[PDB]
Amino acid sequence: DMYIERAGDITWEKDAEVTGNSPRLDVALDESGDFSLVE
Amino acid sequence: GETTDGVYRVMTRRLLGSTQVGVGVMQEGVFHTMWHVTKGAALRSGEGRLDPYWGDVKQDLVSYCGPWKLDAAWDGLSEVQLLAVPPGERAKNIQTLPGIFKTKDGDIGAVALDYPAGTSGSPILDKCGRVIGLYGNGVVIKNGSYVSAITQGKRE
Ligand SMILES: NCc1cc(Cl)cc(C(=O)Nc2cccc(-c3nn[nH]n3)c2)c1
Repeated sequence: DMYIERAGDITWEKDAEVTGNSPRLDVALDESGDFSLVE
Repeated sequence: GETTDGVYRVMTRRLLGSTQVGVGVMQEGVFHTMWHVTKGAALRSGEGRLDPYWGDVKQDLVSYCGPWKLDAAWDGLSEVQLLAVPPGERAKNIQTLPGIFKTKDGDIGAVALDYPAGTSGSPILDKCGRVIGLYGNGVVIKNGSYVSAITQGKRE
């Protein structure tokens, strides 16, 4: 039995930690909602 | 139940202790999460019940109490923020420039940030604070790292 609990407001934080790259990937999406890489 | 707008953890007591299986967004009286988090099951909010209203396995999305309300889209140029809500940890904003998923049916924004599976459903926001999609359905690339699509529904 699943339940929900509030965790916060949805707001943009000024000067938040900035990280992660921006990869451009060729992908396929199947009928089960799973993404896979196309090579 | 609590119906105030915001980000919420999705928990279960079926396993050992209380386990966080995902996250979602309450907006305009509707709870939004990824299908793989709930598998379309009903949810509890205090003494109240939330019943599924719309869902689709291929999009990996589900809404409760009403139709999908989130319609903001990534502009294709700007940095965004993942409001990550990791299991047992405080909500935290992470800024990033999305990459792209190129598909036969069009391009989708993607965020190359790696969090535990129980973070699925955390919202990705634009600079106006609008939810442009949910984090948690993606791929594992040739370095073991994780890249999630920016998954957004359609507002009828
Ligand atoms: N640590 C990387 C990571 C982060 C996040 Cl936020 C999510 C995942 C992940 O596994 N997502 C996913 C997608 C689609 C189906 C399922 C699933 N199906 N059934 N039970 N889970 C699970 C992985």
